[PDB]
Amino acid sequence: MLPPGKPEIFKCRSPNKETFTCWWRPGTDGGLPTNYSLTYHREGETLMHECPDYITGGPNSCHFGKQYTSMWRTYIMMVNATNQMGSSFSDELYVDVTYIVQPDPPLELAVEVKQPEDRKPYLWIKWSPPTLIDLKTGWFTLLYEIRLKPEKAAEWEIHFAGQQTEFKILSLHPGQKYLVQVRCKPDHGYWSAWSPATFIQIPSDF
Amino acid sequence: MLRDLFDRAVVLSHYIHNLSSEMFSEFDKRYTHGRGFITKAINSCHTSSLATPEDKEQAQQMNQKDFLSLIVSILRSWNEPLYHLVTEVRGMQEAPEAILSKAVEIEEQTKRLLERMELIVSQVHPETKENEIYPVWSGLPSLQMADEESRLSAYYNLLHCLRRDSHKIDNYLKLLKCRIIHNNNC
Ligand SMILES: [Cl-]
Ligand code: NA
Ligand code: NA
Ligand code: NA
Repeated sequence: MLPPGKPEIFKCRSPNKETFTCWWRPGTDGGLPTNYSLTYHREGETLMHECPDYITGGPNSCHFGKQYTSMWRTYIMMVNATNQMGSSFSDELYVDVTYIVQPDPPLELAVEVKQPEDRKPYLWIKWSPPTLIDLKTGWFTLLYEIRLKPEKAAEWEIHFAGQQTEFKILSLHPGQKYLVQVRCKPDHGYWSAWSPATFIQIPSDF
Repeated sequence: MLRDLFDRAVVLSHYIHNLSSEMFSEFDKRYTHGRGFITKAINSCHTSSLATPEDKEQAQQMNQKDFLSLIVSILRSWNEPLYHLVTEVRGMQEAPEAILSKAVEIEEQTKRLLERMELIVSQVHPETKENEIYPVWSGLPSLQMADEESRLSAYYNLLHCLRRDSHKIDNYLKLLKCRIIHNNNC
């Protein structure tokens, strides 16, 4: 017997400035929705559009593929929740892809001990960028950070790696085991999640 | 020495966008956090009428000489509003100090960036048209309004627009550096 409560578009993110996805949550204290319709328009146009892809971002999401996504242009969007008894519209959300960039974590983190001659030995860390990020044209710029800690230490040590995909760490405690992670952010935007940990035993001979 | 110029150009542009981004945040937190200023910011930028690439494909379709000339037009067009933003804010009795600071630095750095860009164009396209056509900003009376809601809105729009165009310029300079120096193998 109740129409839906007021839905809310609570997050949008772009992993690579080429596509983005937005997510909404149903309102509580209304009836159950049997449909949602997300519509929007863009700054400097009057045309109204509907969400082009309700499937790819999973539940309660709108995914905007490349032909629907551009930078430096505000999207003004709204989701309506409907059932047999009526309907409810979210507040309008003003979103610009330029400011919601958050990459996926880096890939293939690998770590190695290296012991050369008459030169300090080091821990050698390597990784790869997330896939589908266009770095080689300069469309996208990625920065990285590593953290590492042995078990039970109260603090992480953090090392800024700038744009490199490899890094050398010198001052490790001989015989200690380290958890190592890497994350990345655009030049302008949010940090990714930390990648899964890789583990490395630093040898006694150090 | 293209490689040094490009590197310095990109340092300046990335820095200018960071400052513009922080300026706009403080301005917004401080003066307009609670109202529909965002809704009034729609379609208000003086560089809007320029034909600018809006995604990577459009960027790739634009050839380098037009692309460089585009960056220069955008930057040249911001010299007037940055000059007036600094003049207006500085002449207030109770000017927000973190905000004024950033505006002064963006004003001076924008001149430096435009100097590097002129050197880059001279080095890479020595016999270009010496053509200046850029979009005119003419929003000074709005910044000067006595009506405070109208005034804060005109400022909001100016800082929103600066935050956008600085980001765009920084991103286009990064693309061109990769294109021109590294043949798109950055
Ligand atoms: Cl972040
Ligand atoms: Na996406
Ligand atoms: Na959906
Ligand atoms: Na696109």
